[PDB]
Amino acid sequence: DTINAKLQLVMKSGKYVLGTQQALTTLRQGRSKLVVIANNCPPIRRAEVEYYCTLSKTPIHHYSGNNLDLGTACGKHFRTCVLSVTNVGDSDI
Amino acid sequence: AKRTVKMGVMGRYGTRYGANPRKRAKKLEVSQHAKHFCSFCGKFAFRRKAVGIWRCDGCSKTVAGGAYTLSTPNNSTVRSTVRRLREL
Amino acid sequence: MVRMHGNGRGKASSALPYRRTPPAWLKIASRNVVKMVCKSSRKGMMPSQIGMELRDSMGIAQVKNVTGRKILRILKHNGLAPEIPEDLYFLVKRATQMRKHLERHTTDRDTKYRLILVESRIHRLARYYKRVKQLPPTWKYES
RNA sequence: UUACUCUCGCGUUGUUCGGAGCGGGGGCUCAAGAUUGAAAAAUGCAUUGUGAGUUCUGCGCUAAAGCAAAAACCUGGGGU
RNA sequence: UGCUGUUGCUGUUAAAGGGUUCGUAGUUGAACUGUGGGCU
RNA sequence: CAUGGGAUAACAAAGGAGCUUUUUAAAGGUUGGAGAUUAUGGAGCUGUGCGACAAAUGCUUUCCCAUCUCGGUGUGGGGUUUACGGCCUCUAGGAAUGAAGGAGGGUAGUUCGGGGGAGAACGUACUGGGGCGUCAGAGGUGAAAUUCUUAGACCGCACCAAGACGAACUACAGCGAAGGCAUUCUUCAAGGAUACCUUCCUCAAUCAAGAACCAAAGUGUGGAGAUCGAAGAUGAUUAGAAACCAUUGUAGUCCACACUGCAAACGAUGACACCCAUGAAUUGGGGAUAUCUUCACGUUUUCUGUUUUUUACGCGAAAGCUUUGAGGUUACAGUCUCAGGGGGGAGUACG
RNA sequence: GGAAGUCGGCAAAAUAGAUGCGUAAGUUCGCAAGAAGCAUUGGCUCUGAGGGCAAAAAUUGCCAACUCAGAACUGCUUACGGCGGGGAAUCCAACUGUAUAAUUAAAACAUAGGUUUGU
RNA sequence: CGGGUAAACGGCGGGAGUAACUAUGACUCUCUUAAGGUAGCCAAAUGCCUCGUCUUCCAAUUAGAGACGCGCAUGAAUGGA
Ligand SMILES: [K+]
Ligand SMILES: [K+]
Ligand SMILES: [K+]
Ligand SMILES: [K+]
Ligand SMILES: [K+]
Ligand SMILES: [Mg+2]
Ligand SMILES: [Mg+2]
Ligand SMILES: [Mg+2]
Ligand SMILES: [Mg+2]
Ligand SMILES: [Mg+2]
Ligand SMILES: [Mg+2]
Ligand SMILES: [Mg+2]
Ligand SMILES: [Mg+2]
Ligand SMILES: [Mg+2]
Ligand SMILES: [Mg+2]
Ligand SMILES: [Mg+2]
Ligand SMILES: [Mg+2]
Ligand SMILES: [Mg+2]
Ligand SMILES: [Mg+2]
Ligand SMILES: [Mg+2]
Ligand SMILES: [Mg+2]
Ligand SMILES: [Mg+2]
Ligand SMILES: [Mg+2]
Ligand SMILES: [Mg+2]
Ligand SMILES: [Mg+2]
Ligand SMILES: [Mg+2]
Ligand SMILES: [Mg+2]
Ligand SMILES: [Mg+2]
Ligand SMILES: [Mg+2]
Ligand SMILES: [Mg+2]
Ligand SMILES: [Mg+2]
Ligand SMILES: [Mg+2]
Ligand SMILES: [Mg+2]
Ligand SMILES: [Mg+2]
Ligand SMILES: [Mg+2]
Ligand SMILES: [Mg+2]
Ligand SMILES: [Mg+2]
Ligand SMILES: [Mg+2]
Ligand SMILES: [Mg+2]
Ligand SMILES: [Mg+2]
Ligand SMILES: [Mg+2]
Ligand SMILES: [Mg+2]
Ligand code: NA
Ligand code: NA
Ligand code: NA
Ligand SMILES: [Zn+2]
Repeated sequence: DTINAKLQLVMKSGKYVLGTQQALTTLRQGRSKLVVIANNCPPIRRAEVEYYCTLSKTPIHHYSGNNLDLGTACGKHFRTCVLSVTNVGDSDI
Repeated sequence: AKRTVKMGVMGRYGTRYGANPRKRAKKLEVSQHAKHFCSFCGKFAFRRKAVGIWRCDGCSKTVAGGAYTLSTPNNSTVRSTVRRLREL
Repeated sequence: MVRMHGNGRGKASSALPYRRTPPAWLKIASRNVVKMVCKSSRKGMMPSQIGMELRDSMGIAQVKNVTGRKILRILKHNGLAPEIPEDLYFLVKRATQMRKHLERHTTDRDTKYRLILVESRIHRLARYYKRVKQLPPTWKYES
């Protein structure tokens, strides 16, 4: 998929952070460029993350797989519910 | 090394109850003690407590379904039918 | 695709010319050609795709005839080669999509047969790349 | 917290745990003990160190079998 | 006695191609670095 | 065992960005012999300068930082050359057989097809059921009889239920490794051919051991049960008839999951590669240049890949085969693999 | 002497702990199995291995509780208690279980499995 | 009165002739039932005759085992092996 191709470019060239707590910290600062959320996310946690993105005007993407798929798509061997990319390098988005 | 050739968990029965009845019960015995995938969260952590009751070690969530497996094949068909009729 | 694993006998392919000299109307210096190759790689293109962009829209028929070196050689000198070879990458990607399809459609026996052929192709290819040291030893393919 | 990068790490005798937050530094709290004293020498009779046993306690909590209830008491949400 | 076949057998119908594929030992495996020259 | 020769080959290594030379000058860090002590120097060690010459890849480089008509030549004509500035950085970085009418991968027509999986619907027919009508037979055969029927059979019209199956179009046509695969729409992952001045660079062919798939019948557990129907029942026929024919009917026939591994599983013809005469066709893709409809179709000529047909050399015991070989073989050698050795006993006995 | 006794090996005799080696037919692959069978064992004097705590620390000191293995010498009158005899076959019931208190414990009953009926 | 039903209760045959030595009948007639006992098993805890007949076990076996079967009166969820 097109989103997976860009994640690989970011994973090798840019800068990112994994996990809900670290992603929220980047949103409190101004470094976040894009936030990706898996479809397997607790409803109350998703609503809180989306509220932060609206306040800071950060684009947000709803991933089509669960936290297992999102972790695999990043080359990791663990599950990730939320991803935040602080630096995008050589990528459109 | 491997401790039995044919009967893994039924070896606790010795030579008693007959080969075919032991064989049929083994398939359901293995299923009811395995760990099933949890759609909530992402872990293989669903364990049966009592007949028809499953609890997730990670989610700490309780689901009702299946005497010896988490989801029966008849349940999968029913979910698709209901979703299709709702979309009409 | 044609002979190994199947009965196909197709012959479709390209035929390189006898005259290996770039035309007069091509006025691009070799240094600039190398720059464009490295730029497209950072954008995320594979060597096969890079050569088609230059062919289609830049008038460069063969990079070797202009710069003296092949595209993958240029990327290796600039530290831009892919982690695993390109053809092995695409075969692994195909097998992953087949397996994901098969975990729902468990009775698609034609697809199961095709999965056996693709994985045999992967193991043959990995063996060659380990012998010429383009892959680490103990590299393994996981289903 | 680039912790799991390409044999990831911590831990039990033992069947396992981590981006839904491991390990390290610094802390808050609970349970069971230890120590200092008052009691207490005014009493009793005429000493402080190790091994073995011992269900209080802790290790949080077979099954088509999944392990009583209520009084009494405690805390909170509102209101005064 | 070329009816044991390396030299040198047979396998459509006389005896005899495995139901079809994958595959490890094994056997087999494309081209290329090379026209010496001058004198009667 | 020694030694001469290097054409054909084998072993090992590598996988191609782990990839200057010379000349001068300066600075430091054998004493008579034997036994001790020390110092001066060679030679090499670094770091300074100096002279001379190379370099298979241009440092009068690159990079961004900025700031502003004549002459020679061939036959009076032809062809050949010729007729914004300045600046500061940075600087192993271009020297590597070629891309097999061998293999792998890419992109495209959002290509081609009864290829595979999933979900919704559609179509008549067989059987059964009631609703509307009618009245004496209907069925079946060579001829009959078992069988149904005034308690209304058969026949007629419109419907309802359930389970199978997709007629005509359907062809020496298509897809699939083989077994196999035909209604429509939505959906998932594949496969082959063609086109290419894309990429890569020997990664290949064929096989004991080992693995996967495999019509029908058969087995196990759940469903389903319209049609047909092994076993069985009842009529006939017959010298007899356990059979062929008629009326029925259990297991089955259909679906899911798990076994079994057999077929005239046949082209009775193992796989890969080369050469090879002629004439009409056919399926899919592409290239070049008069017909119909409003982009598709179709004309003519080439081309790659597929299933075939007719009338050459050659081969064969013959029947026959022939670019799709059973040809190119006593003028006997491209590579690998499976099987046979008079007929029975017998694919039997034992393990 | 060794079942010749007796309806009948009734009763008695016999085996015996622990450790090493070894173990058939059959089989629902779990067993059969302690199958069968062979060997050792005392006392005394020694040697080796198995740890905790402090300061190439791959080093130095201090200390506790037991077990196993090996060797020399020296004995038996085989010597508390406690502790399976084994093998080859036929009939019945699958197995654990229940059951006639006071003459019957079994092949009887129950059982999991299979089938049928009513709703 | 007319249909269905046996994992309902239950049931499941007799006579003679016949093959190149004899013996035995694959074969052929005949009376008969709702159907005439199929696969298996046996002198079995089921066989009167009976201590049946052959083999094995012993010096000697009305006992045991393996075979044979016209089975007084074996036999399929009254479940057979
Ligand atoms: K090539
Ligand atoms: K009718
Ligand atoms: K009527
Ligand atoms: K065409
Ligand atoms: K064509
Ligand atoms: Mg980690
Ligand atoms: Mg000869
Ligand atoms: Mg011969
Ligand atoms: Mg033959
Ligand atoms: Mg064949
Ligand atoms: Mg060669
Ligand atoms: Mg009639
Ligand atoms: Mg049709
Ligand atoms: Mg079938
Ligand atoms: Mg069946
Ligand atoms: Mg069934
Ligand atoms: Mg019928
Ligand atoms: Mg019939
Ligand atoms: Mg008759
Ligand atoms: Mg045929
Ligand atoms: Mg054959
Ligand atoms: Mg086609
Ligand atoms: Mg022809
Ligand atoms: Mg020959
Ligand atoms: Mg004796
Ligand atoms: Mg006597
Ligand atoms: Mg006794
Ligand atoms: Mg044995
Ligand atoms: Mg013993
Ligand atoms: Mg025994
Ligand atoms: Mg009993
Ligand atoms: Mg007991
Ligand atoms: Mg008992
Ligand atoms: Mg009693
Ligand atoms: Mg009983
Ligand atoms: Mg039974
Ligand atoms: Mg009989
Ligand atoms: Mg008898
Ligand atoms: Mg006796
Ligand atoms: Mg007997
Ligand atoms: Mg019966
Ligand atoms: Mg009886
Ligand atoms: Na009808
Ligand atoms: Na039926
Ligand atoms: Na019962
Ligand atoms: Zn969960």
